[PDB]
Amino acid sequence: SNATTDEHGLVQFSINTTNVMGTSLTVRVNYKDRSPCYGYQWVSEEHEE
Amino acid sequence: NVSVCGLYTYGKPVPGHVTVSICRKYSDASDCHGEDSQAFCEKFSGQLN
Ligand SMILES: *[C@@H]1O[C@H](CO)[C@@H](O[C@@H]2O[C@H](CO)[C@@H](O[C@@H]3O[C@H](CO[C@H]4O[C@H](CO)[C@@H](O)[C@H](O)[C@@H]4O)[C@@H](O)[C@H](O)[C@@H]3O)[C@H](O)[C@H]2NC(C)=O)[C@H](O)[C@H]1NC(C)=O
Ligand SMILES: *[C@@H]1O[C@H](CO)[C@@H](O[C@@H]2O[C@H](CO)[C@@H](O)[C@H](O)[C@H]2NC(C)=O)[C@H](O)[C@H]1NC(C)=O
Ligand SMILES: *[C@@H]1O[C@H](CO)[C@@H](O)[C@H](O)[C@H]1NC(C)=O
Repeated sequence: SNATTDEHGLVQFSINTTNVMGTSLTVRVNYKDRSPCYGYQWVSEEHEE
Repeated sequence: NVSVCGLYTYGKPVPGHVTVSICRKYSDASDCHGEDSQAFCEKFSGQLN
């Protein structure tokens, strides 16, 4: 599920509880990866998730 | 020391406003869709005698 950053760059949300046990939650944003110039290059914009 | 001339027949030179350069660089792994892969430059100007 996508959403947009409200004032002061922020987003609150909730999710449905019906699975196994350990629940992994990651959040990606503007530029989900670094496809152009990768593997071969030596310097890049390593932005955190 | 570096020099540049211009002739054609019987060594008759021709006069002109030369604009020589000497750009130089390191490795070539930043061009994989990455601008400014070619490192810093150097340039000169003058007239031919
Ligand atoms: C972020 O997530 C959003 C939701 O997954 C994406 O927005 C789009 O939201 C609409 C509606 O929920 C999806 O459906 C389209 O609707 C239009 C028009 O239908 C409208 O009218 C009926 C009336 O009965 C109403 O019930 C509907 O809810 C609508 O308001 C149709 O013409 C389309 O064919 C389509 O069915 C979109 O599918 C959805 N987009 C996507 C890509 O899933 C939003 O795009 C997401 N953000 C990004 C950046 O992708
Ligand atoms: C080429 O560059 C050198 C300077 O780097 C000029 O000077 C000569 O330097 C050497 C040093 O071992 C001397 O033996 C020469 O005698 C110097 N030249 C003269 C004219 O005495 C050299 O002149 C430059 N040549 C040109 C054609 O510009
Ligand atoms: C969400 O949780 C509600 C709890 O009332 C449940 O009835 C519903 O089926 C769940 N839906 C999904 C898609 O998990």
